Order: sequence, then structure tokens, then C-alpha cells
Amino acid sequence: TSRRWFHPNITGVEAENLLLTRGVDGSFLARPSKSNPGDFTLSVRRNGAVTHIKIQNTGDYYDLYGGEKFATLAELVQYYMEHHGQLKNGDVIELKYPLNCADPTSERWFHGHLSGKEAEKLLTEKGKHGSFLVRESQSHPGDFVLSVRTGDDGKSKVTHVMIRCQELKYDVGGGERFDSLTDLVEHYKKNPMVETLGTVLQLKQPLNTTRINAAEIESRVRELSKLAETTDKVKQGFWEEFETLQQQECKLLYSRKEGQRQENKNKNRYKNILPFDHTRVVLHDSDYINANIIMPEFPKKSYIATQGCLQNTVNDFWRMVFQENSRVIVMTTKEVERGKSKCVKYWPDEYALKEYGVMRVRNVKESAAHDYTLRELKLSKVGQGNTERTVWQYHFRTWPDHGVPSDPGGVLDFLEEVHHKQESIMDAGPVVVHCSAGIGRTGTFIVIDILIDIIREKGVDCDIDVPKTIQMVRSQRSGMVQTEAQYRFIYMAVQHYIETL
Ligand SMILES: C[C@H](O)c1nc2c(N3CCCc4ncccc43)n[nH]c2nc1N1CCC2(CC1)Cc1ccccc1[C@H]2N
Repeated sequence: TSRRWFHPNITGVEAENLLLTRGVDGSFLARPSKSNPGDFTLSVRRNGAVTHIKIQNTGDYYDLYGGEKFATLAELVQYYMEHHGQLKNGDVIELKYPLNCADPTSERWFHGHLSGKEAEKLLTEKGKHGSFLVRESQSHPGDFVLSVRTGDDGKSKVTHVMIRCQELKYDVGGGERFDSLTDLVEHYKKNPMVETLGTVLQLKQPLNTTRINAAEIESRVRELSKLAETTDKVKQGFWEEFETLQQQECKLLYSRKEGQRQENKNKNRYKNILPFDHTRVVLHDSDYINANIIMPEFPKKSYIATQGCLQNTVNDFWRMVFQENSRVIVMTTKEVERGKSKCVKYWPDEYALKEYGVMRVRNVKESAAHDYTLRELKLSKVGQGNTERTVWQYHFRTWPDHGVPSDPGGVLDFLEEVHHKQESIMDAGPVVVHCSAGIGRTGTFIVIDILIDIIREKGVDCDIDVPKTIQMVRSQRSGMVQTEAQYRFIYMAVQHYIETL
């Protein structure tokens, strides 16, 4: 796995020159857009020239101009490198050779202008055996410092290794010279440095600097929100956390074979946004629906993340709800936004009874609120009177067309009622959550609920780790939490929750 074709800090011109001077026809890279922040650009060399293709993401998916919609940039690159997905005035565009980035900004172990002292404190307080980090050197500009903790009262220690930058290559004073910090770290991960008297300088795991005490979320958000005036002050902020998270998505390219099978193509709202095989909901008693089980310790504490129903998947949706014993549905989209259908009406009108295949649904009563509408539904299997159970649909209607709400209070009030309903139902199955593609808004809601539930169970003095939780959810459905705006909104929502306690 590798995501080195993503260059986080280049301009369009620098991208052009890199491709023309260091690449060949078929070379490609991706980068964040500096003209329209929040978007991305895929730049590809072919026939001695560079083509730029815009990628847009407002919170639901990566929309490649002239191409398809994708759950992550890694899934997008893999699709066209493997599949052609024919990316294409007619001509074809080939992604042949990733043009690799040497910038370490988004490595989990790189901390930029961290001082050797700030670094010593973090290693002693939060470090364990094998924790390591890399930082720029103050005393020797251009060089770096690798610090490792090893141990089990003097049973553990920290060791500092100087990394020299000599005519564009990096070394630790002897042996091989590498073209980038990443190449050097990976080498000494596989081939550990060994001290004079036997100590192995094992690079076991990057030092954790994202886990926080929930009670201090306010000061942490203040810290993460800081805007560096110069690059001297560029330190760990929201953007650094998020793009370091995004770099880890190449580890999550799990198989989605079932959703690509012939008989399942038209059950997917978006052709290339598909459920992982190893967590998809399998329908027993066709077995396919575009949905995944999300567990916060990867039933009553679990979720189902799914897409907005299509007219030909409504019956399968209710088979899933019934089979999994779900009693609560969270829908975070209108039926239609920006003139386009996001989810078909899969519930009966108020007071009406409808049959969906072998499933029967009655809309007992609707209750309208400021931000959302609650629909009380009774689901039964035709021919089995004893199977009736109430299903509570919480339909949040005011999520903005693009981006995230300006204030998390309405979402948190909505989320609180959802949680209370679920908890009052004995033996309730997983909560169903869906938007359009079921990864963006859906991922944001589920992660917030997971984080708040830790505070519920352990109190405000507990540890939470936003990126850690997201990566775990992203291992069960592709691209859960789509954008930096949503990443920030998750922090803002946990902060708002704590302040109202
Ligand atoms: C290892 C560290 O704690 C971390 N971790 C993740 C993280 N993940 C995803 C994978 C699984 C997972 N598991 C458990 C916890 C976190 C995570 N996502 N973003 C993360 N960001 C992190 N820091 C902030 C960003 C920099 C590294 C440190 C620190 C820094 C200073 C200046 C300039 C640039 C940068 C970033 N280079």
C-alpha cells in the first residue's frame, strides 16, 4: 500500500513542472486545490503535456470531473490504475506511474518545527516502548532529529539520533543515504539501529499526540484552530491531523467483490461506492444490500451505515431492518437536494399501510420538529402477525446542501433523542444511519455518536482520540467522514456536548 502520489503542499505550476521534468507520459499525481480550497486536482502527463482534472467533495463523495464518484482518493486511483474505468474530447487518460512525494508533512511520526524539548515532554508522558518521532533540528538547520523511547525508575530511556541532510539526501551519520525522510524511517524500521551495548532502537509505533482528555476539549480545539502566521509556527492543527489521517487510507483498500457482481450493479446508488465484503450486511432467507455493520469495538451498541434507498432496493432495505432487528433509523438527507434524488421515499404516508415485498410497514404517526421529523413505523412480515415491531425513523431535514451545519447544537439535540430512544428499547438491533452514499454525513453522525457514548460511559475525565476512532470506522466502510470540514465539525460537536453538560 502507498499514497505517495498525493502531494499536500504543491501549486498547480509546481505540479506541472514535476510531471514534465521528473515524470514520463503516464505519470500522475493528486494534490489539494489552492484556487478552490476543499477541492482536489488530478494532474496527468500524456503526450508530453499535462492535463488537470478537477475533483470536488462537498461532504458526500469524491466527484471526478468526467469520471465517477469515489469514497476515497486511494479507491479512485486504484480503480483507474487497475480497471481503466476508462478515464477520458474523446481521448483516453492513463494513470500509469505515480509521481511520488517526498514531503513528510503527513507522516504519523513527523512533527515539523517541534522543539527538542516539547518533544522530550511528550515522549516521557505519553510514550511507551518503541514510541518514536522525527522533528526538525534547531541547532542544525535543515537536519532532523529522530527520538525513540525504549524500556519496559530508570527502566526506560529516550535516545536521540541526528539525521543529516547532505546535498538533498538523508543519513544517520553512516551507512546508506536516502532520498527522503520516509525512505530512511522505513529502512530503520525493518533494519533497527543497535546501540554499542546491545540496545535495539526499535521504531515500533509513532508517538501518539492526538489522544486527549475529553475534559480539555476546549483548549485542544483552541490549539488545533490556531493559524500559523509564518511557517515557523506551523505545528499540529486540524489540517495536519486530517491529512495525516487521509494518508493512512491506503491501508483500507479491502475487497468489495460482492458489490461488483453482475446481479448487484443496479443495487448501488453510486457505481464505485461499495461495501467491504468482510463487514457487509448479508441478507438471508438475493443476499446483497449496499450496507455495512459498524461496531465501536471493532448489536444494541452497533450501527448499520447504508446508502439512500433506490426504488429497486426499498424491499431489500426493509428485509435488512427486520433481519437485524433494528428499531431506529437515522436519515440525514432530504429526498431531493440540488434537484437530484438522494433517497427514494421508502416509508408510507402518515396513517397509511404499505407492503414492501414480504414486509409490511404502517406509518402510525409523524411528529414535526425544528430540525427533523420523527415517524413512528410498525414493521411486520406478511403472514406472521407475531413479528410486528415499532421502528422509529429520525429524519433530519436541515443539513446544508454543501458542507456542514454552522453550529452543532441542532445535530446534537437530534442525536441525543436518537440515543435515548435506542437505549429504552430492550434488545434493539443496530441503529440504521444513511444519507446519499452513506459515508459522509453518515460517517460524521456515527463517529460523533461513538465519541459521545465514551463520555456517557466513562465520564468527562476519559480519553478520546478522534482520528483513531475515524480510522477504525473507515476500516468497516469506505471513506467514512469525507471532508476536513466534517473532521472539524466532529471536534466542534464533542466540544459543544461537553459545554452543555
Ligand atoms: C501519531 C499521531 O498521534 C497522529 N495520528 C494521526 C491519525 N491516525 C490515523 C491512523 C490510525 C490512528 N490511530 C491512533 C491515533 C491516530 C491515528 N490521523 N491523523 C493523525 N495525526 C497525528 N499527529 C498530528 C499530525 C502530525 C503527526 C502527529 C504531527 C505534525 C506536526 C506538524 C506538522 C505536521 C504534523 C503531522 N504529521
